[PDB]
Amino acid sequence: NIENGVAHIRSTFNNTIVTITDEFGNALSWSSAGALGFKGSKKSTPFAAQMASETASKSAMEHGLKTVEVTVKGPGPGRESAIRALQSAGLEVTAIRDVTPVPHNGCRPPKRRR
Amino acid sequence: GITHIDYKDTELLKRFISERGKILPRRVTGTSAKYQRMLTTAIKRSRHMALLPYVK
Amino acid sequence: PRKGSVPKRDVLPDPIHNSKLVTKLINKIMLDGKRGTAQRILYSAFDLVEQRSGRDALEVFEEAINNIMPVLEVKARRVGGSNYQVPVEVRPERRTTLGLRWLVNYARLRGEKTMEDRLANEILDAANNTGGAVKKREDTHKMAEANKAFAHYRW
RNA sequence: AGUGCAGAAGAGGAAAGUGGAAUUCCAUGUGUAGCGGUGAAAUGCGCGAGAUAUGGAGGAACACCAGUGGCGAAGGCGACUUUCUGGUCUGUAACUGACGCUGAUGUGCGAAAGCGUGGGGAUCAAACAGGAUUAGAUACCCUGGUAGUCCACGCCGUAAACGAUGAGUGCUAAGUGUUAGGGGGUGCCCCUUAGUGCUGCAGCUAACGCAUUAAGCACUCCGCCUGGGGAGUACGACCGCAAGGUUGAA
Repeated sequence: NIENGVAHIRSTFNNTIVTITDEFGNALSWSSAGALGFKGSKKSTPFAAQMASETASKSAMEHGLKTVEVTVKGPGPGRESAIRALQSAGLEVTAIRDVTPVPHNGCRPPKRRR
Repeated sequence: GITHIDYKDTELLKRFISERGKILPRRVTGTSAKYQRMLTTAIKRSRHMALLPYVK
Repeated sequence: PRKGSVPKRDVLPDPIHNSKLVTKLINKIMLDGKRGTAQRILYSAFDLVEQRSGRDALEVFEEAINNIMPVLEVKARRVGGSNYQVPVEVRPERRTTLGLRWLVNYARLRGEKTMEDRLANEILDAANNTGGAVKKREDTHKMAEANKAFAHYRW
């Protein structure tokens, strides 16, 4: 809300955490799939995330963010609806880093539904 | 083809190098298996010092 | 029906009303196949509507179709892996041919004793909105005007 | 033939962890409505966990040279600053002038777990706390949860040691993929003194497969097998920290 924003957005297959912030962690605004009513396999879907960033940009009303230099981390399909629709005031998705969750096979994995 | 390259060098290993700080597969390259093995080895004697990143 | 692509298969002709929509609804309201009976109901019962209801059903026939016909439909169409319905584009043979039966299922609704006058009372409080004929159109059309779904489907 | 051997390979093996996936912990540079959860949700961290990382050393693995490559008899197997280590032998063989083959004496030793130090949590996984189910769930599903998950010392052995291939003598087309390393050599043509995996001539076995690099044909030992169960149940003899073995008429 300082006259600019920086998008530390996230989307685990559930709880697509759309989060346009500032450079430090000074808590600009956040979003969700759990912010606009969708649960039934419309959570991370392109036809259910049409207006997923305006629970952020016009619940700002004083900033209207202007760039990203984004770090699109925590990737999913909700990523795209959380970037292209991050241009509804001039929020100007500008740069990327190609750094998503890429751990190095040191972790231990949770389980597999057949 | 080339002569030796060792842990004196860390960017003469940039010919066959990625953008994250690693090297491309030998199958996609395809040169002197012996010479390319030691040449690439020295860059891993350099991932010791890690002059080339892992991720940014 | 291995193939399809079937049309209306009819050259809608009218008597002395000069219209192409006053002859495709004369068979829909045609109670138990009554040509002349419905012909007399479309020239004496549909002409005296103004005297009873208020306005005539001559050039106001477009307001009894365009101001009631819905767009979004409700047909099951599996896509992706879930189970959500998809609306079909309102085409001329899938919006004006099916959206013109607002006088046969609504003829037995108006509780004004005289059924003949009740059939001519379907033009009143139904030509605009919030009526007894568009009450079932607001519970269908208004159900996917904001909630978008699949756009790269087949229907 | 074995030691001489250039030595030379490949994850043959012993190399602390300087640095890094540094982890669910949290005042935190930063803050609160989410790290996160799903056939079906509660599970589940918020009456001041959060999002990723500013100190972020650490419990630890080389994560990237990593290939089916190849040391070695099968179980295997990954930077090294490298602490060490043999043979293997690829070329002919210097020495000696048979320099002997399967190998029940012995010894034996060989997968996570089962096993030995206390470390024992990075905390996941057993139990499952728990939701939920079409007519039908303590459940493969689900956050979290006490052996174990982080091991330098006693000895082992059941597994599809599914390798279900036991090892001396050559072999009737050789090419072929080629292996560090090479007989003639000099990003140019290669042959086994060689090695592997083979499409597969040729000929056998039994319907099948092997094949110049052979279950086929010829000299081999510990041997088993010689229609099925039941049968390893009376009972049993000897090893033995332990799973236990390892025996044995009906």
